[PDB]
Amino acid sequence: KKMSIVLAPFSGGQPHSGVELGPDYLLKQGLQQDMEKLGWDTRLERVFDGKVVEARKASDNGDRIGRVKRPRLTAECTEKIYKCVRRVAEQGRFPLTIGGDHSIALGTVAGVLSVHPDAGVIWVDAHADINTMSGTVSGNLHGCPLSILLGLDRENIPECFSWVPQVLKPNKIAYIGLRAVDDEEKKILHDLNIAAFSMHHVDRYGIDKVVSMAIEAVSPKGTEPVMVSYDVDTIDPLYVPATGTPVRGGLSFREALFLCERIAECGRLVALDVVECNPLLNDTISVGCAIARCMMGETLLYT
Amino acid sequence: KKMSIVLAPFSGGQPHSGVELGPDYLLKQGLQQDMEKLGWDTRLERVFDGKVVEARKASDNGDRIGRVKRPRLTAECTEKIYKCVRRVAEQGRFPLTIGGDHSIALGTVAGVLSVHPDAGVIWVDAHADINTMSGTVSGNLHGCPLSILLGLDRENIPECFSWVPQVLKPNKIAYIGLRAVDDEEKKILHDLNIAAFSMHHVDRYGIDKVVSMAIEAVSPKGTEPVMVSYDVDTIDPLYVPATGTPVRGGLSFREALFLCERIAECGRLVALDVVECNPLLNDTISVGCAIARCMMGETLLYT
Amino acid sequence: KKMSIVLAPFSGGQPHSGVELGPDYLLKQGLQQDMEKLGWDTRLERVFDGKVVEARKASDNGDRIGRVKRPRLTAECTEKIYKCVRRVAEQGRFPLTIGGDHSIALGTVAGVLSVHPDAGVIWVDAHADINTMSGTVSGNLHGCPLSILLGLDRENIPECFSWVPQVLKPNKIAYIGLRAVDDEEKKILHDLNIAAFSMHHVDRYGIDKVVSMAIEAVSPKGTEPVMVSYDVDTIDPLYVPATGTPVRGGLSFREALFLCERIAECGRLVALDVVECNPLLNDTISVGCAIARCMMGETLLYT
Ligand SMILES: N[C@@](CCCC[B-](O)(O)O)(C(=O)O)C1CCN(Cc2ccc(Cl)c(Cl)c2)CC1
Ligand SMILES: N[C@@](CCCC[B-](O)(O)O)(C(=O)O)C1CCN(Cc2ccc(Cl)c(Cl)c2)CC1
Ligand SMILES: N[C@@](CCCC[B-](O)(O)O)(C(=O)O)C1CCN(Cc2ccc(Cl)c(Cl)c2)CC1
Ligand SMILES: [Mn+2]
Ligand SMILES: [Mn+2]
Ligand SMILES: [Mn+2]
Ligand SMILES: [Mn+2]
Ligand SMILES: [Mn+2]
Ligand SMILES: [Mn+2]
Repeated sequence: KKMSIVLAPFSGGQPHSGVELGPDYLLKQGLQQDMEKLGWDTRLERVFDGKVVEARKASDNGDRIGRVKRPRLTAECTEKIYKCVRRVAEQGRFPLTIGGDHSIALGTVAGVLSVHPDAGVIWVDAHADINTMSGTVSGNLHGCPLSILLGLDRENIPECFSWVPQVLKPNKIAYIGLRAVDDEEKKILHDLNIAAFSMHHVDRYGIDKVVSMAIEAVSPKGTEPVMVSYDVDTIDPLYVPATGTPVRGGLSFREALFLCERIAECGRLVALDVVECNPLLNDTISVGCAIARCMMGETLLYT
Repeated sequence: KKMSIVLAPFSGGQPHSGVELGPDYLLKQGLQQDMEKLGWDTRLERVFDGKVVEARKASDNGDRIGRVKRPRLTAECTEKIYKCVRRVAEQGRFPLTIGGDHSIALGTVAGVLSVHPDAGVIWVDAHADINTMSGTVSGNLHGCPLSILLGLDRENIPECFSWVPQVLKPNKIAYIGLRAVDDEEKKILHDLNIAAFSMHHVDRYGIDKVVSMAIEAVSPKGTEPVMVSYDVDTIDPLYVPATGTPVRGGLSFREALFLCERIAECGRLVALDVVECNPLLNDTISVGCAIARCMMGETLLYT
Repeated sequence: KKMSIVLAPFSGGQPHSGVELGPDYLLKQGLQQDMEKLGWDTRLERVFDGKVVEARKASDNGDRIGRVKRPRLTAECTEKIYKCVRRVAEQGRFPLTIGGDHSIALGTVAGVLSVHPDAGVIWVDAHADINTMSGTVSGNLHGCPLSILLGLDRENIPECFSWVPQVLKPNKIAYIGLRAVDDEEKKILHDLNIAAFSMHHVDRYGIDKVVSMAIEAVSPKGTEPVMVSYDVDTIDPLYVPATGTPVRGGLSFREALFLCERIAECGRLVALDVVECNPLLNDTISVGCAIARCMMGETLLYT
């Protein structure tokens, strides 16, 4: 029962600074102490210095390819995260990665699935994060990691991302909480038959049924390891106001944590990302910590 | 696939001014552009000038019969709306009427059912809007349109409302979202066996079951056209603060739009009212637009 | 159909003053008038003077046994409440007790079950209120009444509580709404197999199923009288901000009142506490009144 808390203070996936402060804020909130109380032997893993990285992010406007912003810096930092997370998983430790914007998932998902090839990925997000290189409008790479992970628009992915192993398949990723999906993304999810449970489905079936369906969708044998990549903007701005891309109307605070409890309950969680905490906009950070505690086993009654 | 956006800037059904600004605010928010994007060939229909009408509303205190306020002005303006909506439906266009207080529904429901006799009416509201002429306490006619439409308290309805066709029957109207029903209204709903799904039923069965039951209640053959008259005060003041008669605790923003999606889904929507937007109290107007988009086919994933 | 509104202005169960103002605030809000409208012949019962009691509470810091605060004052005041509530029930009247912090339930539960031995108790609360004398950390007795009622940690309950009849058994108490349960309390609920429906269960099954399961848990014959002790902090601080121990994320305003309607519906409610209203922190007091009205029969539609 060992855990590595992977610190990924990266902001180059989106315009706003402050999200790179995520990891330190979560840790100051007592994240590591929380995990130890739940019985986890923890250690911290520093992938890079957030301030040095932020310096290059803020300065280097020339880091563009087409509409895509910072593909070089992002490719470098996410390869670092990949190597770290992969080693953690090979060591037999649980990789709990704290972001940082969601572009870091390019490294975390690649890292985990390289060790666990049949791992399912549950993407908890208001967004699909699957815009292609030529398809993206904002050019913000935190809205693109799944397209790169899936190898979509192959001929337009820059050489600096050549390091990304092709280990994720469309039938191994399930969305929960979608409500701001771009037109291009809509077509992609449809064409690729990706399991997508939007807010419509949560409203229609309830969060318990949705989580069950999401788990089943990425675990046919019912035995597969499961990874969750958790964007805090899935949770309605009423609870998560300090996040870069707030969307209504999202998960309640209750649904957001219940989701974690159902996942913890299934006992097959192998890795977790908690991303897009931007402290410069207590609630957002305490929600991040709460997600961690519930995911890693904290319950309301005796266990 | 043609639509007429019927502008009904009327405020004479209730004391507060500002609700007559509804139509222009929704249009400035981009309502017409939204409908065109969804594939609708649209055009605007101006029934009357809201400023001229508001002038007579604010001045003419003598327009009273008993406790009922502005029965003459209301009867005149709603007859205009009736003739417009009826012609739109006869032209084979979808009447999307923007209010304006809910007294305009006297014209919209009469207009639609005169063309579609077997159309069901789903009344989304915190209130029953079915107080009679002699029964009303406030005397505000936006809380009375269904009594007139149903022909209740026949001997006490003023001659100026003689134009109203008797086309609505009690078994063709279903409420969703009730939580502030007057004692007299309670008795009426009971005595007439009107399908009424209060917040209790939403809490008990969930919004999906409630919407299903409401649709079934007004469509026995499962083939009948369906009209929705949507009062924005059904939605909890937390989401719709700028409305004349706010009531707790109502539909969530999510339930309010999910309702629209289920209706759009059934494919039998023939007309829609969006009423009681009072901008003088972004959320309320954007909610009004959102209701329209979801009702007319906008989905979270690919369609 | 007779009711006694038992006024229990007690604050000695917790540090904060103001909760003793509960009863008067609820009454000024029109609590008694509300009950009369619902058909109840009401009368007020003053157990003690809240100002005189508050005077001794604020002054007497020496009233401690170990970590437990004010065991003497609490034992005295709750014995008074016990004798009052017991007499009310023997008179054949409905005891509706307004607090006051939740330590008053030591008197109300004892009073009711002494007259109705097979009565079930539904404890609506964010907390378990079952910390023992030696187990409590805060030493606040409003978090301890159920341990005393159940006779737990027998050898450490002060002599001043010797008056408490042992009438409550573990299989006759059901929780609804738990989300802040101490580690010691968790073990107790588990060891004693007490029916506990946390926010997890509300999230998982919905409030209707939870209330049904709670009623069944304390009423095997399906005939037993039912008592509800309602802590207003069960309701999310968004609706109940003026309460001493606010916890997220709790019941919605809708769930909180729906709960009351289901209970009223079963027709076996024999007594009700409404506690922990602390006006010095309109919403909180109006919620208290609303709980009362819904519990005692108020419905959204005709009845
Ligand atoms: N996809 C985005 C954001 C990417 C989010 C990255 B994440 O915060 O890590 O999930 C990107 O920058 O690529 C934008 C693109 C433009 N849309 C516009 C929009 C607004 C409202 C609605 Cl309902 C819809 Cl369907 C679309 C918002 C997300
Ligand atoms: N019916 C009303 C409002 C009519 C609303 C028109 B609508 O905004 O278009 O739906 C009218 O003016 O005729 C009043 C009458 C007095 N009641 C008092 C009341 C307050 C709280 C509760 Cl829980 C209940 Cl049951 C009743 C409010 C609505
Ligand atoms: N049990 C309490 C409060 C008793 C409430 C009395 B009531 O307001 O009448 O229900 C007492 O003073 O005895 C405290 C003890 C310390 N816990 C700490 C805590 C905080 C958050 C969580 Cl999630 C958990 Cl599990 C525990 C809070 C309640
Ligand atoms: Mn994301
Ligand atoms: Mn997102
Ligand atoms: Mn209305
Ligand atoms: Mn209304
Ligand atoms: Mn309590
Ligand atoms: Mn409590």
